[PDB]
Amino acid sequence: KKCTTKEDVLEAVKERDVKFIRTQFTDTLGIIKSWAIPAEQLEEAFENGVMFDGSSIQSDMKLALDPSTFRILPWRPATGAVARILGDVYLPDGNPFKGDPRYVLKTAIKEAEKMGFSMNVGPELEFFLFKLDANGNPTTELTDQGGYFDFAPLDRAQDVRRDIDYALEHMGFQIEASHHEVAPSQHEIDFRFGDVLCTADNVVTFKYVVKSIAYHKGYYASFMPKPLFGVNGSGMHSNQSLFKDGKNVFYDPDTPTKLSQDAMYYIGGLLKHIREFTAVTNPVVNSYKRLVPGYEAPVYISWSAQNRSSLIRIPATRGNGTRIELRCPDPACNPYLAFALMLRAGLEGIKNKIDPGEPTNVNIFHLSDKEREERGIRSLPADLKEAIDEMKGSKFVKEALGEHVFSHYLCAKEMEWDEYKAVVHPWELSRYLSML
Amino acid sequence: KKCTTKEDVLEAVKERDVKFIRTQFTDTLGIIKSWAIPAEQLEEAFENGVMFDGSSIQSDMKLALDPSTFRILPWRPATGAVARILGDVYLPDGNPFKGDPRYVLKTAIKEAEKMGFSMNVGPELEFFLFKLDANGNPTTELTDQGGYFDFAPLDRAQDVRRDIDYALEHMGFQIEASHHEVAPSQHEIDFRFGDVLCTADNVVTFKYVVKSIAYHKGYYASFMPKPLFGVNGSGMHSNQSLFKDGKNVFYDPDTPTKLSQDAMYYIGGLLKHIREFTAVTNPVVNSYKRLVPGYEAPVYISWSAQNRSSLIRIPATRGNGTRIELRCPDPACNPYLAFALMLRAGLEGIKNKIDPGEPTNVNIFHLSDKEREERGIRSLPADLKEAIDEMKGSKFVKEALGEHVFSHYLCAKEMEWDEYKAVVHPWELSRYLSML
Amino acid sequence: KKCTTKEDVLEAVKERDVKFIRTQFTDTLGIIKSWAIPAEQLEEAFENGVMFDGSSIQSDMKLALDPSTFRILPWRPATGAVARILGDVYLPDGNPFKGDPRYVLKTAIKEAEKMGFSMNVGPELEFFLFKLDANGNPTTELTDQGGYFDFAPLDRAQDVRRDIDYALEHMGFQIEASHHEVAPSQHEIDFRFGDVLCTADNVVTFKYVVKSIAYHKGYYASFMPKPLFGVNGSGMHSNQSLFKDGKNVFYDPDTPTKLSQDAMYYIGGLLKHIREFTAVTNPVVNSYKRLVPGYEAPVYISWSAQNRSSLIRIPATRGNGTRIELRCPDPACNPYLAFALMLRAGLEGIKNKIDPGEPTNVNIFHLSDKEREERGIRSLPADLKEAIDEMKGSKFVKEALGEHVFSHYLCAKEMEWDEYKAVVHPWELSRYLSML
Repeated sequence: KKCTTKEDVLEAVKERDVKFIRTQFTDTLGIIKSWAIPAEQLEEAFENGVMFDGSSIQSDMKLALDPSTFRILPWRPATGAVARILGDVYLPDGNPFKGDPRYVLKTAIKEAEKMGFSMNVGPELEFFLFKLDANGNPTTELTDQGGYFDFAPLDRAQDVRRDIDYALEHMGFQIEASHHEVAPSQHEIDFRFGDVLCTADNVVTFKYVVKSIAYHKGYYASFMPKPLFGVNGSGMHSNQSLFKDGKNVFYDPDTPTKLSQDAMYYIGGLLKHIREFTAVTNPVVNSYKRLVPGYEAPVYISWSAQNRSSLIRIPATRGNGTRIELRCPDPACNPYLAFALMLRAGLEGIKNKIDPGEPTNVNIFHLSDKEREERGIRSLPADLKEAIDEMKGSKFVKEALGEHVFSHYLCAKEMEWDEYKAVVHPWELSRYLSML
Repeated sequence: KKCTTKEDVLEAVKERDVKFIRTQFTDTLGIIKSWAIPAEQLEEAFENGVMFDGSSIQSDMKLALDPSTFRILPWRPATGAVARILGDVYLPDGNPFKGDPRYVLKTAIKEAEKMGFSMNVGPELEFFLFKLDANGNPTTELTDQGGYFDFAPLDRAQDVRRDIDYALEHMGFQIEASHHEVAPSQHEIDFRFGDVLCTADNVVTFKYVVKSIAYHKGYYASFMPKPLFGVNGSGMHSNQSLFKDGKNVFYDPDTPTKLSQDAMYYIGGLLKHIREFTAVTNPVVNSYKRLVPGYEAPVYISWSAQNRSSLIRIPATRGNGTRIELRCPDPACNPYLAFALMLRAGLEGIKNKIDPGEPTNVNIFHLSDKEREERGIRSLPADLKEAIDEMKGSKFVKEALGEHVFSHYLCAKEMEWDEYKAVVHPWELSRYLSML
Repeated sequence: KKCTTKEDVLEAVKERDVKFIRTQFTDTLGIIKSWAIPAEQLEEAFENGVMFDGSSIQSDMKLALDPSTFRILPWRPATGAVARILGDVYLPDGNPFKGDPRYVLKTAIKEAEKMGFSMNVGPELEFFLFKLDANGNPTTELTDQGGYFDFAPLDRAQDVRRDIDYALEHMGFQIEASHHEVAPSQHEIDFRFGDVLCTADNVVTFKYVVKSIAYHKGYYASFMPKPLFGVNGSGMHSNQSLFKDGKNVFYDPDTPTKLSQDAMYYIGGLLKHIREFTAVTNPVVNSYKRLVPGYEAPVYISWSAQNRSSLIRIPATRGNGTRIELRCPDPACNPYLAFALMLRAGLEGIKNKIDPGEPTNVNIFHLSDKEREERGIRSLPADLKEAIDEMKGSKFVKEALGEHVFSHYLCAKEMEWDEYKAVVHPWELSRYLSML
């Protein structure tokens, strides 16, 4: 069932014999942070909250648990049941901490509600399933050579996949559909189209649930945006819709395309502002190894209805199911920041009535540079450094994320890029050692 | 029992505790495609259908499930039962998608009904049973050195074979007979007569059921037309019969051969048109390593009653069991397209009163080229490129398969052949490195 | 249940079928010492005590068991339950032995009680979790690459950590929180406040309980202050508070910082005297490998409220939760001696009204040597030899610990340092063999 009050949580813990409670939160960079609490401490934690270190996020912070987020993890140790819970971070003086990505998403939700809109997001997460070495360390050994939508694997990896699906279903995730992806040993899982906050929490839970199941079954699940060269990467498309007064606002039966003017303004705002938070949507270096021409990943800023290579795709579904799909993000991104920025950009586009321009129904990759210049088609940042440079001068991103998160994210990404740029890769040795 | 209405399917799911439903369909090239659906979503899927990407077949189409095709897979995971289901593909505007091979077969059946006939097909499927390496990858290691109809194997591979047979029987396949084949580790399974659509669906299910059982028992089942050199290949003979008014059309007690004129016209049409869709019946490059003189595989276009090596053979059975066996296809072919083209060619031959000519009762291989030229005995295409060239100019094949499937199949096969033709094989190194 | 009298202990042993009783005590250097006693001998031991060798501590002594310290160890051998017990050491003439660290702590507690104060300590213990080799010997291979507060590990090491936590809760430790630490494979566990004697006994039990669990699950738990170079070390921070008449002495609502003058004098005394027993707080050579600039370990004598890099930190909590945290000690230290010296230093500071000086709210590591000289920021011993030299001339430490313990500890540490200083390390060979 659904737990609402802390009394319900206590009753569930006593009834099902939950021995340990794990908090759950994410830092600025998207890493999942957690710590364990004994079951007896739960009542005191509900009464007064738990003190902890804010340096894990960014220095003493108080966490106030949220009973509505209580859920039981889908494994049963012989000791007892295990459950997780979320909450809000407060400063010692009582003010909420503005460095929490969840707080950023909540502020974005409040800004949206100020105009009466609410967002529902259904993401599509893709991941790989590799083998483990003799020492249990992760590797890149493939498990099958299947293709798109193939009925594979059929060995024990099939049992592992079925176990993952059943574990996800056991928590009430309400999975839409799961299938093989284009690359070998690549799988995709579609989430139910639902509220944005619950969706972000479900994604965060999903990542480590899948990783733990993969370990316990003897395999490895990876979320790298591009773990292998020559095959498709892993992306996280974000279907979204806005609802006012319980009705979808993107649907307009009186228009030839069955789309309202608000949807046009939303698309225009997203197209205008996507360059600035491309760094947020693609937070690691590998993400830009994924974003290269010649695959399903989009590298040009355009929107279309029938075309699939466009950055923003509008599915043929209409009515209450009308949605807009953004194909840039990858699973390595922080869901809270990405969703908050996407919502804020869409709202700014709607408010300012930004025209999205004509759609691109042709294959952009087949066009020439002169054609792209004539049509005025821009491209996403080529590497992480360019994305950081674009983000630095963006006042909109700074306003949306706040000073603290903006500065910390920029510093961390800058240090990571500086560390990366000075390495000598074996490819350079292979190409240059004998030639020079 | 047999499920006919969605209420029966729901009742069976609730009764036997089925947790996952897997759709089933095949692309143009014959690869089996599928995706999973949670049991709770089944009612909504029945009510409205499921959206999915049509790029797997050939871009968004809706699948409408068919309750009559519901069946439970013959393995019991500890989590719960697993079942599969089939359906029809519809475009968003509501029109059926013409690129589905199942739709092609349905159109062929509709044409046969227009002329008042129905076809029953019982195929003979042959496959190999190899060993897996230490890493679980497929190999070509033999399991026994038995011969034709031998009582082999007798080790644990015998238990694996018996398990395969029992699993097939548990699904209601109603197998006729199963025996060892001529080549070592080669086995054959025969099907009963039934409706052609049901037979194609059964074959499609058969392939992955056998492969899954082979993995789970530690072996590998291969359907390559010719996996080893110097031994017989694997073929899929197709016994067929036309039924009108509940009685066999082919049987005619008044003729000396006990065959009706309609059977003669059917054979004539098949002989006339087989060369054009030989590419469809033999889709991969390896299929033509099997169509070489010196084995049971036929390479000359002829029909006979007593000769066992002819392309078209008439078994001595008469009455309702009267049938025509075509010995060209191999298990790698797409059953839907092959059966549709075969039925259409036979129907055209019946319509046009095509005379099949005199049967060949001698050994064609033992004859000379001058004798074959004198008798006008044509031969099947020697390589995939020749088959593609023959198929490209065939108006009848394009008319039967439709423009979309025709073009996509030709493009895929052309790309595959172009990739293959530029490879340097180790045989060339072994033969020419020292000599030149 | 809380056991008070020996009759309760005997009844519990009979009821729960405890077959073996293990004594528990520590030597001067902090090693845990124990020996086994059959269950039938327990009544005679309670009546008359147990004779044993005092050379293990420092030669015939008598141990008088304390029934209030009876606990049952958290594992269940098939033979029967196992329990541990503590007691006081007496000379044959009946006088208590002054060489027992527990007696030193008891004398410190009595000295505090002379002024009506009582102390509560909650320590934060950090440890590593390595893999065992093929022969079951401790090694230093990491189990995960997690970071601060990361939700790691997710393989069987997760089960090992959960088992450790469950055993600790089962014994009645009342753990506050347990989480991953900054360094890979490093974990931290926090205790609740309690009387200092019980806390020290709990820590001593905790060490070997965790080690035994780690062995029995196939891993190794290490308490080395710095097992790896380039990563954070393991420390044991000590949160302490003084209570008078059931109220917290430190908390003063009237002062702007909400700290009483007594707390200021306590901090002043600690800052004055920390240099002289730094050797006791850091007993081994490796501890001074941990104490290097550039990590969380403090190397300068200072106190701060907001800066968290100081030697003494004041958490933002107030009221009865007011506490003072000292960050120099490491898990290798002897808890009894460390706590006794902390209490003695604090009480001496309170008696003499020592002013703690102005707090340091800036980053000390970023200042220059001239700056720190102007500020008068003194430093901790760089190596064990310097710490021994400082401790030798300390009258306060000698009078606090007694002549016997002082002399024995100095001799042991001097011998260890003399043995260490004459070794030739492989780093010297790597740097100097080729160069010279």
